[PDB]
Amino acid sequence: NPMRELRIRKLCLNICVGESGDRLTRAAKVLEQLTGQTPVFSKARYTVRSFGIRRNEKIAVHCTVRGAKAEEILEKGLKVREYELRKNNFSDTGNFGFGIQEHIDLGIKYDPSIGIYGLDFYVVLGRPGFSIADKKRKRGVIGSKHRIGKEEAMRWFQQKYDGIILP
RNA sequence: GAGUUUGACUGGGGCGGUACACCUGUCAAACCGUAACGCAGGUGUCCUAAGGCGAGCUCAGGGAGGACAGAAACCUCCCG
Ligand SMILES: [Mg+2]
Ligand SMILES: [Mg+2]
Ligand SMILES: [Mg+2]
Repeated sequence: NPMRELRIRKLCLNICVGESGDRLTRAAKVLEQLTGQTPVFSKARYTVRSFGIRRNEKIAVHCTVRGAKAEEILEKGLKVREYELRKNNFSDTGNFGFGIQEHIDLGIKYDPSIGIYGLDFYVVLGRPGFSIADKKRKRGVIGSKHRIGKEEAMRWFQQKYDGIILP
């Protein structure tokens, strides 16, 4: 039945910078040029002396795309990765992700003002009906025979993009 | 030189301690109450919100994941 078709719920991009300041506000404009929307700064939960991060200090930026624009950014991300992901990239909960080492390959032209940054592409899959565990009125679990496994996630990647999955 | 004062509790007194005004657990023996210089601790503060109300949200931790990134940075899902 068509009520089991795997789809892209959201594409969550993450640029975790080591420190704040001008170095962080440059990465915010990178996600704005790619996702076309204002990013969200993530403050540090705790303080780490070795990492050089203080509590409640913005160190990262993240976005999330839902509609056809999420498939656009994923296609540009999978093109840089040559449409091949390792078998361990797929989580047992049905999701997967990969890392991009430089945003210049995604379609953003390099400029001397802002530096080069690496993103963190993570795709959250789902079936039509996965919203029952997120709504407030009459919330319910998804179900055993309806949640996506690791096998269906890898098979979906080998069919929509015909990607290669290395052992 | 004159007058007066130089606390109390206290296994004598002094020294020490404050059991001297208060709070929690226990002692305490299933109502309450109940002693010892019994036991283990706290108090002379702090807060324009850490008061009041409404709304949304869910925590600790763990599993699986995801460029740098690692036993600990951030993103995601699941259990909780
Ligand atoms: Mg006399
Ligand atoms: Mg006496
Ligand atoms: Mg009693």
